[PDB]
Amino acid sequence: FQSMKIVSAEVFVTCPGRNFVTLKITTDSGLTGLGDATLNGRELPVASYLNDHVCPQLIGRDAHQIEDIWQYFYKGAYWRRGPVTMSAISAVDMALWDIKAKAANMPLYQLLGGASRTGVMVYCHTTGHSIDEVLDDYAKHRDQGFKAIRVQCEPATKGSLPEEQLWSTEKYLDFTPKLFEAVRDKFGFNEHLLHDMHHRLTPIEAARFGKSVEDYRLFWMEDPTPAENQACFRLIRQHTVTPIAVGEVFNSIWDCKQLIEEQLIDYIRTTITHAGGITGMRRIADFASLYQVRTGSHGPSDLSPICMAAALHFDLWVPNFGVQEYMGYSEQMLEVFPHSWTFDNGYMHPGEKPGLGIEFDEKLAAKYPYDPAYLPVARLEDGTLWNW
Amino acid sequence: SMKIVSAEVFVTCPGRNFVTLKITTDSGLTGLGDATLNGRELPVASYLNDHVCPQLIGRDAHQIEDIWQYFYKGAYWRRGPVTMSAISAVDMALWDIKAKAANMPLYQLLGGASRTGVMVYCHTTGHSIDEVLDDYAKHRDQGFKAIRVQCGSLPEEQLWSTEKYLDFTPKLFEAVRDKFGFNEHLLHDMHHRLTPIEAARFGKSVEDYRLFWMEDPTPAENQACFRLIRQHTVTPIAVGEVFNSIWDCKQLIEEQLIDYIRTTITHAGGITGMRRIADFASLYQVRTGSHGPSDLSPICMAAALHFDLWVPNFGVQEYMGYSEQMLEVFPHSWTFDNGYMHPGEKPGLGIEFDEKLAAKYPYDPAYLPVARLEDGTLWNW
Amino acid sequence: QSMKIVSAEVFVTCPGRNFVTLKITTDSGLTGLGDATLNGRELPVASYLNDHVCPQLIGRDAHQIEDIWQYFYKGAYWRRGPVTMSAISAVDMALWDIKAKAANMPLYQLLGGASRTGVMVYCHTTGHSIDEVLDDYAKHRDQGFKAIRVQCSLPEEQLWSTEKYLDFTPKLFEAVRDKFGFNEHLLHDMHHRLTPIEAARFGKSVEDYRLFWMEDPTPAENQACFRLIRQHTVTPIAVGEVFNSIWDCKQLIEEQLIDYIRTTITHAGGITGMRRIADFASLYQVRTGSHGPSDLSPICMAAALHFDLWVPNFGVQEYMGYSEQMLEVFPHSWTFDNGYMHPGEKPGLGIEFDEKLAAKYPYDPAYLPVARLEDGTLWNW
Amino acid sequence: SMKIVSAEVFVTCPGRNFVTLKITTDSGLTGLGDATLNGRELPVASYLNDHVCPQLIGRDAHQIEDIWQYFYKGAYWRRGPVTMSAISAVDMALWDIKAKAANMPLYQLLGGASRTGVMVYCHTTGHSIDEVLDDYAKHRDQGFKAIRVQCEPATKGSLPEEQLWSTEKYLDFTPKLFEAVRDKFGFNEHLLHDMHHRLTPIEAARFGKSVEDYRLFWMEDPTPAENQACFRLIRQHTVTPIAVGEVFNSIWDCKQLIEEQLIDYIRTTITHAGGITGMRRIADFASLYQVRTGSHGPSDLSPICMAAALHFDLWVPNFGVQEYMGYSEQMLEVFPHSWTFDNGYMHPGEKPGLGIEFDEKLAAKYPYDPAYLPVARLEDGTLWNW
Amino acid sequence: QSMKIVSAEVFVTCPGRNFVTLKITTDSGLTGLGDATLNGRELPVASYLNDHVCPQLIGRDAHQIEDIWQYFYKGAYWRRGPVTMSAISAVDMALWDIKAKAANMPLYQLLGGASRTGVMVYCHTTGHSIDEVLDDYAKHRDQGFKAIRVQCSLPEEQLWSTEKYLDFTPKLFEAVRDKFGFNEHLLHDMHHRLTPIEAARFGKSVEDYRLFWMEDPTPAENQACFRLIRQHTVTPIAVGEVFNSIWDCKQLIEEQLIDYIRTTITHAGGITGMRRIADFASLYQVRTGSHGPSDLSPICMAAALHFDLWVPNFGVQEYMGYSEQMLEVFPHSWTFDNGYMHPGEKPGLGIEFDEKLAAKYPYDPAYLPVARLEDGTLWNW
Ligand SMILES: [Cl-]
Ligand SMILES: [Cl-]
Ligand SMILES: [Cl-]
Ligand SMILES: [Mg+2]
Ligand SMILES: [Mg+2]
Ligand SMILES: [Mg+2]
Ligand SMILES: [Mg+2]
Ligand SMILES: [Mg+2]
Repeated sequence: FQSMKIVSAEVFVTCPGRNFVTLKITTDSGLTGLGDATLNGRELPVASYLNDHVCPQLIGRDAHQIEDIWQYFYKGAYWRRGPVTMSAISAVDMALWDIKAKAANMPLYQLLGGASRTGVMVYCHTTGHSIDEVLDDYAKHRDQGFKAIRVQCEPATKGSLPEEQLWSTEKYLDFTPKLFEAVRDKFGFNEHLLHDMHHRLTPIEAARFGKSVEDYRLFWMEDPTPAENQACFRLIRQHTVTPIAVGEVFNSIWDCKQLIEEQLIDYIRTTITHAGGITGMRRIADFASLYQVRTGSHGPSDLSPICMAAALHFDLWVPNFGVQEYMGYSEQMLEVFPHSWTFDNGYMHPGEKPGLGIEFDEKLAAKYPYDPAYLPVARLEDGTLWNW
Repeated sequence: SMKIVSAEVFVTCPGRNFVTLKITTDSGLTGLGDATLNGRELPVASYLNDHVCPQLIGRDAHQIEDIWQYFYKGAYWRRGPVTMSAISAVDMALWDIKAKAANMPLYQLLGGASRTGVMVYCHTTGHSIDEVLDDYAKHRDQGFKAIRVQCGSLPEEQLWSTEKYLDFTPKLFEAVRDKFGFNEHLLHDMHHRLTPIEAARFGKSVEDYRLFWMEDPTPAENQACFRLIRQHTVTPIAVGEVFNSIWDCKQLIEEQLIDYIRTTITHAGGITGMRRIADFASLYQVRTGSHGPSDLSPICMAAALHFDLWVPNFGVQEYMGYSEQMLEVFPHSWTFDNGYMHPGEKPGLGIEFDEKLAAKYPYDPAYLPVARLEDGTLWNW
Repeated sequence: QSMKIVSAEVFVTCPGRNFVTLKITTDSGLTGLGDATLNGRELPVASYLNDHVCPQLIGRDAHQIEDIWQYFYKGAYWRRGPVTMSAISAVDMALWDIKAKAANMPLYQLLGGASRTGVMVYCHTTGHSIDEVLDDYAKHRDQGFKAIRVQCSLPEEQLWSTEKYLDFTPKLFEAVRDKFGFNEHLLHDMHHRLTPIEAARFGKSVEDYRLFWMEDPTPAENQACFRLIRQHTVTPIAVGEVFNSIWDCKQLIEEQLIDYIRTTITHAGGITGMRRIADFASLYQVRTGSHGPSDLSPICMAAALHFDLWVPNFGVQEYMGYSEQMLEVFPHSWTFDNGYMHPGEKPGLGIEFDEKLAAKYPYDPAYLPVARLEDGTLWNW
Repeated sequence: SMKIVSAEVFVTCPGRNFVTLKITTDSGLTGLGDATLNGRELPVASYLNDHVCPQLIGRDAHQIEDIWQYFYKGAYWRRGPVTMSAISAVDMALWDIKAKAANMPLYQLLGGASRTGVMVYCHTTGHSIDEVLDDYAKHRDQGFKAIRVQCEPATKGSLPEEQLWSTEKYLDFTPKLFEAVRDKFGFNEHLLHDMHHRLTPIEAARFGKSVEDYRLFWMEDPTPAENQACFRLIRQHTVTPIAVGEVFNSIWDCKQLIEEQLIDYIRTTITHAGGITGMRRIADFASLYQVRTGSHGPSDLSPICMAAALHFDLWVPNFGVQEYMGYSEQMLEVFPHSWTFDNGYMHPGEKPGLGIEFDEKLAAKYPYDPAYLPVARLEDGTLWNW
Repeated sequence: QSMKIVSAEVFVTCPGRNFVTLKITTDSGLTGLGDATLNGRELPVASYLNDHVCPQLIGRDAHQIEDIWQYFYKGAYWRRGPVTMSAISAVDMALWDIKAKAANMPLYQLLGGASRTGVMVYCHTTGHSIDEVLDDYAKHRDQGFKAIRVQCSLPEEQLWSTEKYLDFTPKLFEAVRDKFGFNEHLLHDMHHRLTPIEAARFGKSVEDYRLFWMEDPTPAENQACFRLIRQHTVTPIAVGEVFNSIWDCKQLIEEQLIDYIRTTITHAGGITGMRRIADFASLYQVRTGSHGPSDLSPICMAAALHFDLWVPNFGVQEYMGYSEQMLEVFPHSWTFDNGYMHPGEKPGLGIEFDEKLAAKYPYDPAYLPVARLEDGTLWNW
């Protein structure tokens, strides 16, 4: 309210179905803020970054100074950005905005400039090992009122060893376009059809693929090629009108500045938890808007419901909103995070609970100890370690 | 939630012309915004009164973003000085309301303080070197850490000569540094008078005196015109007081042709727009240098100080200042001490408007001067 | 030899919709008219003229068109924008009216004389179904139109959906070309609704039907946004009704991203500004296709037809048409024969303004619609 | 095919914190790797201990490249300081092992010696011109051919020290310093200077112009480089050479700086920028543009990194210089070394592998002790770059 | 610890065609071989080694591979080129042979170890008609080949016609994909015959058949000549068999104009040079596809397979094959199983050179063909 100094900043590691890492900031006034810090397959280094280094440095600080605190840790780290660093910084930022919206006694989205929309369009996944199988999952999710659907013919598998998947580009190219003809043939052009390419193709391959699918008018093709070299998207963009989305693996505006300003992409999928929190995400979204690039935040189960809360708040205000991904959470996971958001015929809403409108049931959570789970790696026929 | 019950515009001339917007919610909350456009005040009065204000009535005062977008895109004819002065008034006033509603000084809503105080600069007047040196001492004595050094119904017409300016103006700075050393930041306004290669020369000619910035070197409708300056001098460059949009300066920033962006709350889209401008500028290590003359109302000054306190890439804040007469009309809460200002801690912007004191000053026309060269050529003032 | 301006007055009338007219009178009794209409923001321009520009016009030599344009363009300090430029254009238009009268010539003669024998215009087509559009198309063809554009209180809010537009609209053109063949020019307005890669797709999807142009594909404040469209389709692009300046379109043109520039006399700086725009466009083989809706007054249409008859790189002229009522307030002298118009041979613009009929209809507030997406996102209308 | 049986992480603080990785093959071959990330050590210990090390067990230690790729790409979340510090530890450790297997000092495996020694530079300091001049004198006497002039930064404690910064004062004073140094000692030694990320580009442009007469070997870290285009303004206004990259973890951090020829020295390191595998690719790329290596070498990189760097330095064609801030003897006891120093030049030695040891028993006498780099703030409290 | 070179000898033999081999021997008796073969210009390389490089190798520490490479690369003063680089590559190859032996490892181990389990190779197809090609294709498939390349005294002169090639060749691929489906990788060599817009057309004309690559579309001395191809087709491009340096392909790669770089150990600077080429290529997602004809000696193929097994960005390896006769002179240790090869686990390159069998076949002059167009214009073969 007046000057809320931080009395404690605590890290919680729990596995209610999968691993989540959580930060809790408490002020002297007793206000609490929650932040997700989950980094899938590499959760603990982030727990450490916070527990051992950042949290002790939060104590005594005026929680009102979100920006100074962000700068302090972003630059003060000396070694800048990266996934572990930014997961930490984001967790803090998220928690501080929670607190601030509470101090203000409003739902966060009000603080960002209010609602730009009445609801947040979300999209879901279809899983099947044949055309017929997918066609059904689609039918199913349609009926549940989803207006956007991701077609593909828990990723982080328990077991301290990453599972190794064989991959062939040639086959994927020849078949996948068939997958979409089918979905359009059967269901018409009524829902938004999304597709994730999982970083598997070289640029000229991703170019051919995009062309190969223009007839089916995808809402987007995602993560066409590894994007560490942002110029690699140029070849795709000059050869196809299939929209491009990328960015779930990005942790900073520096990862995507060139992709945006060269207009190489249509949707930016950076997330509150990995790309610098509310503070970072606002800057990314606003930058994107200059180039008519829209938001399409990554939303799998490996970002905690805390992140989902913050994302929905962000999504209701942000002018250049595109879509919000909504893989699900098991009931088991949701129980650990009492929420207050709503889902209604394809659209979500963060609700009107002050702050993020989210909770963390520590006692429940403290009953699921951390349990090692890792994302798969991909190799080619010949063993070449590839992009998963 | 709060519906807008009334949106009223006030024109007053407490020593100079000011146009003010007052928004009132069904809950009692009021928000103030500046709409002052020097020399073209009344077209903004009309833009609000006759057009925007009526369409504000009944709306949720919480939907700042939707409202900005509604009037920015909804106008169909986009941006411009009159349009953006109107949109910014509204925006400034809704953030006053939002932060009152949240019971916080605005800067708290922007992300909190990044600094303890806001460095400001003032103007030193003179008709000779010795006069300027005097006003300079006078201002350093008042605690200023930054000092800017310069030697009716019808606009005054002023005669301009570039060649004389080029030949003389550098001796002025030499004088100032000779007497006062290099302790204060030395700023200078070029008032759009030079072509790019002239500005290049000027910049080079003042490199020894390490200026904080040279401002408004050449008109910037063609943003590429700053390329020649930038490739020839390491004298820092500031620009933007006349801009009303990110679109006015995106190329200047992204090509790194400027060091300070001088856009303001009242003319460049309010808190909402200025945030986006400043954040974009930061990617390129461009800092804020907001324009702050007497022809932007204390209401703008209130918001600017709130903004300046949070904004990470803050550079400096201009403070021309106000007469006591002007201020009386705008009861204010900001503080000043030893060359630094602070917005204060009052909820909202921390500013008020004396509607009946204002009522005593009807609008009195005044116009910026135009410049002409020797041969009469209409030039840049 | 010297035509001092004795008066410059602003009239606002609503003979079926709103119009703002400027009247300049010299000491010799010569009068010139200028349109100042800005749809849905009419009164701020009224003010810009009435309160600020007009009194500064008094005493001036109406012969100095260029000096006046520059005086108000730069003298304003806050440069360009829709309200500013509507005012400056009103003046410029009326000053050329006066100059052509003083020369005892129709204005096109002052511009360099006729480059064509008549000005090809185009019209719109009403229809809520492929079937109803095909009817209006047939009708307009019978009226001799050689070029046809196909489309299927408080601001009305309209629900927009890009995906539907993408899927349906190509069928409308297949229809029209199936029934009517490739005899007329098929124009189409996209109304700023698509993102750039969306517009790229659209343009590609309509290549078979060989459109005269697709217009306003995407908001163009970021002029580079047109690059993605232009590299993906050979469907010609037209833009610019919402522009007030060469600065709004210089990149679009110099990067050869557009085929037609649609800026108008009333909004883009008058005859003086339009000339510079057209000439610049021509270097890059961009042709004119000026915006001509009902919300630009018959004074503009007269100004436009003179401009159109002369300008070498002429492409086409829009003609939404006027109601018998509106036309009344503006006695006119142009002609229309078999798809082609002509300004006539009367001195000046060849246009009148019936002030007493005008004073019969008072200003009546009317505002353009806004667009929203399904989720309520404020969009481009 | 010598499989990995253990991959152990140690955290010791013999004067300051180090993190060390030890890999052991089934044949008993061991490899050491540095993983120290100053002020953020423990997330790297965890990245290894908790995630990477268990996934190394049973793999063939010969497959340096598959392993590099496996963790680089396999992480899904690519690069960054913690990630690359972990990956680098394992890489230089695998190269240690490979050179041992080859029964050769590592430089031989990289392509052999390109020079007879490795020119290093030391730090000079003082709070007055006169004092710096003194320290300079000393270092020339010790035989340093290159000297860094300015006028243990990570301070033990809970909270980062906060330092007041003024750019204006720095611009006006600092050239006088170099003048004095040149006036007194002539132009016989290479004169270096670190700018510590403090300046904006146009400011750095001016500074660089302002010191041209003193012909600096380089001016380092002029302005934050997250936006690499920020170096264009500097490079077009001054002929003072530019070094940067101690804070980089990847080729992606510097590829634009190098290919637009905005820098003369790349300062990436074995521990932070991807190990031997990563640094080779970085050095080779830079050579195309006539950019040379200027490896960062403070005390906060372990003597294991120094051993690897000297091996790398002896081979790499485009070698520029090697920083050698130095190690207290307490530090060195824990890492029994075999490199040599002789008149401003160093040499990795001829011991197989890296030629470096880690005395686990001694390391165990010194437990992790929190210490953090300072932050900078301006007069008004603005959080700046330190 | 120190391996002085005691001897470095050059052998020229024609066991079915010409080969030039270099043998380096150390004071410890370790020997390393290197290929120096340059097809049709074999003897100038023999000389470069024999007369100039080899005596300068004597007395030197064979451990200093990098210093030696640099000494001859820059020391030559006249830098790179086919003859120069064949010589430098011969040396480099043989020096790494020696180093891996001294390390008692197969060389791939020195490079960073295996990145794959085997090296995918591809083969050619003989046929004077669509029908005969389809047969050889079937054959090679049965041999387990996973990737197949389809083609239909004094230098022999060959008549070339681009227009015919353009019209026919797409049918060859339709055939192959009609009969055999999309199971194998279809490669194709264009042999430098087309201009860039011709190659653009060709690539487009074959998109349906999804080639693994089209190779050598146009002479590439002007690397920008590849831009027109790359903007017009998504058919992957391979190039580089004729390159001797990174300088020959740096632009092709950095502008992302190619998908495979085909430089070889023997011609492009040895292991040392190829490593730098591959690593550079990888930044841009360019993969290796090294040229492997009979005119590169089994020493090269052994060098290549080691390189291929390690290099992360491996794409494919050509294997024209060797005659039982040639293979004789070069006892080898690599394997080939089911479309994939492997260098083996022998220390060094794993290759021998039967000197006494070699001295049985003397040099026999053989020269590549030249191409001429109809009118006799000397063209690219
Ligand atoms: Cl990281
Ligand atoms: Cl305006
Ligand atoms: Cl040669
Ligand atoms: Mg994905
Ligand atoms: Mg100024
Ligand atoms: Mg239109
Ligand atoms: Mg440094
Ligand atoms: Mg070939």
